Amino acid sequence: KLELRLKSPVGAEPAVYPWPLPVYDKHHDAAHEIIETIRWVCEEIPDLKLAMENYVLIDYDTKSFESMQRLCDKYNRAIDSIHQLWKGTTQPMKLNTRPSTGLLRHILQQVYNHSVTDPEKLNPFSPEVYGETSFDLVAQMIDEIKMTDDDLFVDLGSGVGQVVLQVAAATNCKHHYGVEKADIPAKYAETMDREFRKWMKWYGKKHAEYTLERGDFLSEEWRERIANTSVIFVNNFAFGPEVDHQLKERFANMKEGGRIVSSKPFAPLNFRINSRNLSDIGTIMRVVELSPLKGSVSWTGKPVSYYLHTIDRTILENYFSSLKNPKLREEQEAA
Ligand SMILES: CC(C)N(CCCNC(=O)Nc1ccc(C(C)(C)C)cc1)C[C@H]1O[C@@H](n2cc(Br)c3c(N)ncnc32)[C@H](O)[C@@H]1O
Ligand SMILES: [Br-]
Ligand code: NA
Repeated sequence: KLELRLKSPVGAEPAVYPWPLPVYDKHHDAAHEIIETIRWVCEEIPDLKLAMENYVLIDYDTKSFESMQRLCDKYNRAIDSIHQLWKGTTQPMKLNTRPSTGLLRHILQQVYNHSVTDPEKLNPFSPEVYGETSFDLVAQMIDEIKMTDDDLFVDLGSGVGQVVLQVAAATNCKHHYGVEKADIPAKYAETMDREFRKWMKWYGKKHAEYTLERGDFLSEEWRERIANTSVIFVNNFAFGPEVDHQLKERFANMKEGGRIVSSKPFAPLNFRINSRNLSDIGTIMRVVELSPLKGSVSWTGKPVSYYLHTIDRTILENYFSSLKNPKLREEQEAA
């Protein structure tokens, strides 16, 4: 029983792949995962990138065991020489840093490869195109929504957990949670979780704390939890009006400066407060459309945008102050 092995850049147990190399889905197989892993490790380590004939990496026979073993051996010899080099005066690769965005894309693709066996049991973008689509949206969102160790992040309806893992690897939040109700994605999420931790260690990279849970985010337990969350991500684009209504109710108890990022806005972008809409959620949040994923369209055929809501109760304060003022009250009461 033949196999291929890649040594970890930081001395974790090596990655082992049986020959013939597994096919993961229609566009992902182990051969190209191995090639990409080497390519990414080379990005981590200048010296490795120096030893490898980089353009030759594409001119390997992925169907030949000898050709692929030649590639792995070459990589492994070079890793050994790098570990020796670190024992000398040369300072080793800094440990427990966060992965670059490019590396993180590869790691999550790799985790998804080893975890999700049936993509068809899953339902703007599907999890199989995550790397080329949602990942970029999430990365853009991470860059725009600055988060600190005072934040708690929750992904409402977290599926197989991709968003949670991406955000946990990339930010400083105290904790990251994902909640998923359906058993198929929740089950896969357990594997996604184990694989992520394994692969993150394999590359020597750090992530913040996270928990992927089974549960219903509309439950009474989640009522209090949503209220104590400072950053919510929710892909609500296809949610019904009753679900969206229930979420608005839950968001209404969030603290000032709390933020919600969604694929469908929970309030109008140009909400203007008056006597008929006083109890509506637009009274207590700013809503802006964030920059789209340039050069990518949804299954709807349209560029995918995302909406940021910020809890801000001064909107309501200003409305009430104005009502006290007879000048402004007349100026408002002109319909
Ligand atoms: C459709 C979505 C809600 N989910 C996508 C899964 C992967 N997560 C994800 O994609 N998150 C995310 C993506 C992008 C963004 C931005 C930044 C681009 C806005 C933010 C978050 C679908 C999942 O939601 C679950 N779901 C549906 C309801 Br209804 C529900 C519920 N009540 N409780 C728990 N889970 C629930 C279902 O079981 C299902 O698995
Ligand atoms: Br529901
Ligand atoms: Na080189």
